Amino acid sequence: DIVMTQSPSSLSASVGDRVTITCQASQDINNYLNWYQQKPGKAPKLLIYDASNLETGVPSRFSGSGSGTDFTFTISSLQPEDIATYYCQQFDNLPWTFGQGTKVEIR
Amino acid sequence: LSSNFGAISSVLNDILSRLDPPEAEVQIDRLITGRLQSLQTYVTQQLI
Amino acid sequence: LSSNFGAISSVLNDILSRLDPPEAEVQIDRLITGRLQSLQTYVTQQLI
Amino acid sequence: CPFGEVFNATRFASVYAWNRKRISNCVADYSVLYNSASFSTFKCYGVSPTKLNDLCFTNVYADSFVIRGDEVRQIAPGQTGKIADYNYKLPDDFTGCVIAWNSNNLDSKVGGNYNYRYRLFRKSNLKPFERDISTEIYQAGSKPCNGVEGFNCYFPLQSYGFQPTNGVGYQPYRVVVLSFELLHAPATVCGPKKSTNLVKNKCVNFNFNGLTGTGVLTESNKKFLPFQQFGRDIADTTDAVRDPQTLEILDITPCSFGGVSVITPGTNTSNQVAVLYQGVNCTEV
Amino acid sequence: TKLNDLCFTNVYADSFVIRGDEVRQIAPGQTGKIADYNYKLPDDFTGCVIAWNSNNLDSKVGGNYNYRYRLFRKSNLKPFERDISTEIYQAGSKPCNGVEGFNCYFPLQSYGFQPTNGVGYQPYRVVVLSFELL
Amino acid sequence: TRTQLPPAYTNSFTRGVYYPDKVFRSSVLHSTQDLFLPFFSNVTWFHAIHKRFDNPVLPFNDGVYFASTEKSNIIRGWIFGTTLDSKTQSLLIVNNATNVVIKVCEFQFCNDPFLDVYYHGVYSSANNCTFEYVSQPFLMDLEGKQGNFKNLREFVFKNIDGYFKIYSKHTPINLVRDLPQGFSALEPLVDLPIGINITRFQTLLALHRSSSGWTAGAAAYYVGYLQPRTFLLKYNENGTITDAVDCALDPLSETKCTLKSFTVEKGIYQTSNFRVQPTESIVRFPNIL
Amino acid sequence: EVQLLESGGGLVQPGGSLRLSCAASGVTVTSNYMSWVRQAPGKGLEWVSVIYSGGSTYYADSVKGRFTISRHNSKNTLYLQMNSLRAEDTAVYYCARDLREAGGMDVWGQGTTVTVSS
Repeated sequence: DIVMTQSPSSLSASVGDRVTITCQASQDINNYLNWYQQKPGKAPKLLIYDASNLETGVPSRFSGSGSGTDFTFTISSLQPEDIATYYCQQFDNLPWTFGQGTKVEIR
Repeated sequence: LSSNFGAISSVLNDILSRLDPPEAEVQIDRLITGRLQSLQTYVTQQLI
Repeated sequence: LSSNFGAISSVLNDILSRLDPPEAEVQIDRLITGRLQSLQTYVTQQLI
Repeated sequence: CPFGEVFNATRFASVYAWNRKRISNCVADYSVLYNSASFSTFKCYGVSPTKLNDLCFTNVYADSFVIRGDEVRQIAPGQTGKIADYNYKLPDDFTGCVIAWNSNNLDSKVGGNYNYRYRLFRKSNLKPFERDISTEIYQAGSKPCNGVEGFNCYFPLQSYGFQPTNGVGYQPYRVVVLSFELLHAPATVCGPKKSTNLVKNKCVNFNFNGLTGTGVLTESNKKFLPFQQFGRDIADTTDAVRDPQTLEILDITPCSFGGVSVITPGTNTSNQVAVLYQGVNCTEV
Repeated sequence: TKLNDLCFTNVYADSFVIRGDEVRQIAPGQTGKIADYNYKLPDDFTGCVIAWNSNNLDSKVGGNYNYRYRLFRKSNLKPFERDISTEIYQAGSKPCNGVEGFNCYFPLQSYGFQPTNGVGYQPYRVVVLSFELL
Repeated sequence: TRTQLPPAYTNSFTRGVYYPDKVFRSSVLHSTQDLFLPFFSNVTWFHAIHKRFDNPVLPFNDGVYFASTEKSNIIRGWIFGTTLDSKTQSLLIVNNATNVVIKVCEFQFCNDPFLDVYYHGVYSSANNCTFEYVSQPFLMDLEGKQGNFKNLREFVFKNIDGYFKIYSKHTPINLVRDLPQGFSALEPLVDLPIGINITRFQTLLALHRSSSGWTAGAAAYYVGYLQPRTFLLKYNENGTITDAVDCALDPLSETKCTLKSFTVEKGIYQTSNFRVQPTESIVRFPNIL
Repeated sequence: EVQLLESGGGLVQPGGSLRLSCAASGVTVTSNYMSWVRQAPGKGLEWVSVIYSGGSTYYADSVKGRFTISRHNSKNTLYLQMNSLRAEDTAVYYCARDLREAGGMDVWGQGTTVTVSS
């Protein structure tokens, strides 16, 4: 039914560079969007929820914005700890189709 | 017509809309059996 | 004879050889029940 | 008959395109073929599973495909399902039986089992012996599907994800549906039946391929159409019979023209007693 | 067709407001996120489900956050059970003295009813008509 | 240069009587519910008589009749299917007055198909199918008559639970004034136990010679339309159908169907019950509870 | 105290049935939503199946009948059987519990690698 694909598919930057991620859905989603950090090898970890409140551990450099279909994510200073893949998906209407995924690697 | 004769109900309409048609026709035919026994009794008593 | 009253077949042999006696015999019993109802109706109207 | 070419086939087809094997014009003894317990599931409800040899049928059909096992036991009169509504539908008086065997670890493919396809939705029921070959799209939402996927719209053709990993109750089952027609044509392939000749003026029982009766087999003397199998009189009785081997026409007249009555005097007066056989020309003498 | 002229002693008309797409998920026997904590239809639900869009009235420019849905419950939903307890669940050894936190959650979370939502996700006013027969 | 002539229509008086089954009967008055041709019905009568090339295509939902009254026997077969292309396997039945051949394969039919032959070919190649049938040879009356039209061919395709049974009746007749009369019965010819439903069909119009090298004469044929009705059938001493009557044509036919008799004397009778249809359904609601 | 461990898997031959076990302590299996997710070595996430509260099992279309699910309340554990596992299903498996609309699936379990190679 609903397929949710990331607007960016492969973004590569260096340490400290800005990262802009657009998370769009087929139609409007609300309160069903989370910002994760899976990282190579280690277990996935959710970092940012509701795109407005910072969680314990996440640096204040990360920001999220948007109210509706499109949610935007901004990294002012990229750090080596952020080598990861961001996945935001629609966990509402089964089956859960997969997105493009924003793989951020530092240079 | 309002008597059940051991049936679920005396309204012939409901069972057609209750069970699956390939069997709901048989649960209508049991109503037909009761009501036709009723007619048989009615006509034999009418004829006597 | 041509009236089955819900039978699966009218031939006498085409009832025993297919289903189990626990079911085939009961099928035959209710079919013969229908025949006996026909006989009662026939004799009642025939005797009036 | 090809006993092994029906049930023990090497490969089976899908529900979208199920393969049909026909049996006719041969000799079939299904007792030994049924005796072997080589089938995981074989279900019959209102029709003979075993006496195909005694009371047989003209045409035998075996439709083999692969479906879900949980709906295999749902193949019964008065039952419905996704396959029973869209892919494989049967008439109200379905004359047949179902067979199912589990083949989860052999039907699978390395690159994904796309060989099995099915219709996902249909708006109405299916006609007897109809296969859904129309490209009509099912509409669930208000916006038209435009013949393709979209908002609340899906392509009816979908692929079974039949993997060996499936559970015992949900594994794919190769299913053979056995079908025929009854009381429409003289059957040709019954069991190991040995035959014998007939006699006139001596009342006997006749069983012509399921057509049973009792009477004298006397001379037929009326002109008949060449395509006749048997005839009737005014009394709604089987009046004429044709021998399937030597094509000759004969009449039927039921035997035992009467009953028994006993003429007796009073036992205080006598004990000698006479008997009448009512209505019948005397036979025992 | 026959619902016009069928006698039922009572009709349970349940009125509320939810998100647009979740209406079809409210079906007899269907299970999901709402069928375990907020409202589950009975396995013999003989009735109807109605839902109409009300984005014009029930959506605020700044965000209409007046409608809430319940997330946690002490037990699974039985046919037509209403648990409206406001006592904070204790999912651990931490005492829940009326404040939020881990293992101390008030089971109610606000609906995001905004005009930005799409037709399939706009606030729908939903009424379920459950007919009762003896 | 394909032009279609107006669809001339004709009335069928007493055509379409046939034995409902393989069981023979004698001196009975039997009723049966079967797909028939209602008495005094519509038949589409198509011509090919003096660019003027007709291509009539008709549906096969319930069943139809095919009637030929001609001596040249130009029409030889039928094409059955839905689109007659690679999408659906198309049935082809052809009878060359000696035997009948049926093939359901990927026949690349032309845009304007016809039975054009020479050296006195509807396909170039055939493949990708699992069906083929050739009927055993039979003796058609190939003796040539002159003058007026002295042959009659009747063909029926019934659909009994997916099995397509073909019934035939070929007899010499003496046409009078282009208005068909007569009386006969149709014997079942063959059955097709395939079980694949066919939507519509086309009839074959041939070109015969002893683009610009193919010529032909004139031809015409009737097509009927079956309906699910009930008939009575009277059997004579020899047991042949000497009379058949509809059960819904006129109240006299309904009367004879109910009484199972064909000689009805004076009296007031009953046939069925009259009833005004449910013109509307009335649901009500308190005004503005 | 809260702890989630897993058991099951190895180098069994193809067509050999197996049984994963998810032992969770500190939560209630009966009244919570849970999912199973398999991940390829060196790749991204890949969801498999969902279990709700009250005995409602669903999967994707490709894994329609994959699982046979049972639970034991002696230690609040899940057992989950696959008959005749598949070759490319060699992956690391996780049993997961999602809090949904109050912060979604922050911490993951352990995850065990299952190889069904020939």
